[PDB]
Amino acid sequence: GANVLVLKSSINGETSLTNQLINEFLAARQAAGHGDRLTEHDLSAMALPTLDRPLFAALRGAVDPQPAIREAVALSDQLIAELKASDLLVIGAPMYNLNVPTDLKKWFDLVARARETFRYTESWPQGLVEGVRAVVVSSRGGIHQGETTDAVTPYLRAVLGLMGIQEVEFIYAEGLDNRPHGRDAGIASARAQIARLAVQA
Amino acid sequence: ANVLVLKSSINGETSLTNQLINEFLAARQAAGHGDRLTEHDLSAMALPTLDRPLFAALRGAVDPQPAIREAVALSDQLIAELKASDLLVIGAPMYNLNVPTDLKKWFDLVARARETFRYTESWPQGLVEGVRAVVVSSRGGIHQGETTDAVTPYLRAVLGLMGIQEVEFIYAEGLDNRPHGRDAGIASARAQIARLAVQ
Ligand SMILES: Cc1cc2nc3c(=O)[nH]c(=O)nc-3n(C[C@H](O)[C@H](O)[C@H](O)COP(=O)(O)O)c2cc1C
Ligand SMILES: Cc1cc2nc3c(=O)[nH]c(=O)nc-3n(C[C@H](O)[C@H](O)[C@H](O)COP(=O)(O)O)c2cc1C
Ligand SMILES: CSc1cccc(Nc2c3cccc-3[nH]c3ccccc23)c1
Ligand SMILES: CSc1cccc(Nc2c3cccc-3[nH]c3ccccc23)c1
Repeated sequence: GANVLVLKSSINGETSLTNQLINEFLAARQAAGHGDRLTEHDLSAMALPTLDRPLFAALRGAVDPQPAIREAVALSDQLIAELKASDLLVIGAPMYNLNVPTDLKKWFDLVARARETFRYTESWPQGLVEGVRAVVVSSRGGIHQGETTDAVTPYLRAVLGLMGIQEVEFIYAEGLDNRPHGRDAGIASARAQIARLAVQA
Repeated sequence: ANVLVLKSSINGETSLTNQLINEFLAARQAAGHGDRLTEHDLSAMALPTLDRPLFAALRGAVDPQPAIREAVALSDQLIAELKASDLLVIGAPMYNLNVPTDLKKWFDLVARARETFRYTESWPQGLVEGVRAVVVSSRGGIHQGETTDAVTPYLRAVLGLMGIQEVEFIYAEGLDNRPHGRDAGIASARAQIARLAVQ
């Protein structure tokens, strides 16, 4: 089977379209014969710490006695270990205010750590996450795919690429603010992309 | 001018974007602009993360319940400050190919339907007028004009949403290449600051 790490960042809980389409993508993989081993985080419910001065110092190797900082460092180590153990990373990244949801960005700020998931100080750029590919589910109220207003796509390609995750496929559901038919059209397009992506290992 | 200054670095007194912001504002005073400053260190303000109950209150779908009232009043305050300004100066160093979390948390409190933008039948319409922006963005690597710069299009798009179409950037890049890269990027930013402050 595959070790699949699933990140849900929507604030709309069990009514989330990105969480629905993630669940459909995982069901489609099961139907295509992948017996996945899921590690799932609802980042919206996890109250991840924000990166601040003391946490940044501690993640780079400073010894910080402070107990909140010691367990934010342990949380960073756990999240990085899950990432490196996975074969497939599935990310819910609906567009909120031209960016990803804050809880997804807080996950990246805990896993994107020099000497843990990348190196920036060597003669050439080096990712340290190997054998991991990503599928991003990104719904939007408006239409943005291939437009200058889509910073989400290049942001996720660049931060995943920093860590060595070069293979990133997107499931887009756009124009969802045009209800009901724009939303139906966008979900139909997403479901056709799910069908095409579900067979690959 | 009424200048709204947002600092988002986590590097405290060693922050390069906070230093370059201070140098930009001082260059304006040297050029004879008598600016009135409103300054927020967003890293010290513990802004709330946008979650379902806050979003419901900010969109006006529900009255704010007691524990959220403060966050709604903060949103209204930050938006009033923005609409009262002529010039918005933003510290946005690149952290993990994005802006710092505290800057994003500011945008999630001010980018608000019926307050800074309005739904139309096609594209959303900005409600903030008379505001131009200057963004100070330092980077360890070199990203300007490259597909790895998502910070620049993100900021142009969320500022553009609210009606802020005039956005100038001050870049200090290649700072992880020391000693020459850091000195070279800061000298480039200072030359950009001097060109901008005289306007
Ligand atoms: C806080 C917030 C901000 C949003 N900002 C944008 C935006 O900048 N552009 C856009 O096209 N849609 C925007 N939308 C619409 C969402 O992208 C769209 O509804 C999406 O399908 C929501 O996904 P979810 O149900 O998984 O949360 C926003 C929605 C929310 C809740
Ligand atoms: C948490 C963190 C993450 C960073 N990520 C990046 C990165 O993605 N790309 C880059 O070129 N530099 C990166 N850097 C380097 C900063 O962009 C650079 O040091 C900048 O000048 C810091 O600005 P400041 O001192 O105002 O906080 C990062 C630095 C920090 C502290
Ligand atoms: C989230 S903890 C952490 C620990 C160590 C490093 C980083 N990020 C950095 C970069 C990522 C791309 C280029 C970078 N250049 C840097 C220069 C100075 C300080 C940090 C970084 C983050
Ligand atoms: C941070 S409070 C807030 C209140 C109201 C609206 C928003 N943002 C939205 C957009 C901004 C660009 C296009 C958008 N489409 C949306 C569709 C549904 C719900 C919200 C939005 C945010």
